[PDB]
Amino acid sequence: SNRQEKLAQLMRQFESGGLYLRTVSDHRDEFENTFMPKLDACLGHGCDERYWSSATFIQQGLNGKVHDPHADRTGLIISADARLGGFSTFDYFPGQFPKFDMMGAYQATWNEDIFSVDATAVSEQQMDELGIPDEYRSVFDFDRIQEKMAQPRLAGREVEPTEAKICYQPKDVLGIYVDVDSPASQSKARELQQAMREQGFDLPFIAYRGGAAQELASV
Amino acid sequence: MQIFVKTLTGKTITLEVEPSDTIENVKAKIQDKEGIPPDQQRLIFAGKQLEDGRTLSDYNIQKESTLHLVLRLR
Repeated sequence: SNRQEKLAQLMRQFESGGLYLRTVSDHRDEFENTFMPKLDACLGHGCDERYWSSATFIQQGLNGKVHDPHADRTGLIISADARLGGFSTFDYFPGQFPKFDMMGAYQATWNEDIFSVDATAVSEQQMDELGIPDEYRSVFDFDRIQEKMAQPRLAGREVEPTEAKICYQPKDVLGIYVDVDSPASQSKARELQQAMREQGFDLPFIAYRGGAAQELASV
Repeated sequence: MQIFVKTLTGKTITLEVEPSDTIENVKAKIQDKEGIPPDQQRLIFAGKQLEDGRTLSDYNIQKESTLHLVLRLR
């Protein structure tokens, strides 16, 4: 798809069921050591699920923050069709994702039996007998992400960065994240967008903030 | 190597340790800084409670990992 087609697909997903936003500390590391190996596989014997990455769920009307401690990252806007490994509101091989937040759950219930189980390998039955509240559980499909985030979205309440483990493929990359308050973010995004276009993936710049997304000309 | 320990009041403790250290030795080291006997300690990592008798390597606990200290009775 061309740039306009990606932009349209991005906004369509953002305005309906949402999608993912992955900030990156090192755009060259992400391009050279994650995107390019994914692409080589896709154009070779086929795409594979070698590389898993952290990203935040974004969606129109959901005032969600992204992970950027120094307000200086660029990043990738990634399709909701990316393969999902696990999602939580609190914050790699599939199977490593915790079913629930042990320390969070303990500080909610003060049920010391929480410490008798392994939170990466506990049955939904066990978790019910333990009394683990739903806000401390992870979810593992996209519809459950939407449901988990529906109450803050409809409330218009600000929330912290959420974490999905995803495995994106090159076709899933729909946009380049730009922090409009950061010179560094815009400098890095510029370079990253140029490198991806040169590979055949021409992406729009996207200002995301506070449940709203906007296309940018150049940064 | 250096690992960290967080309390349920938010305190961060630092610990010099080696991967062959048993969980017993890690707790002895917390005892020296916090005065908590090891039998009153739970150490949590990656959603699991660590077992005395096993080591840091048995849990693949690597440098700069953060543990979570919870007090218990015995």
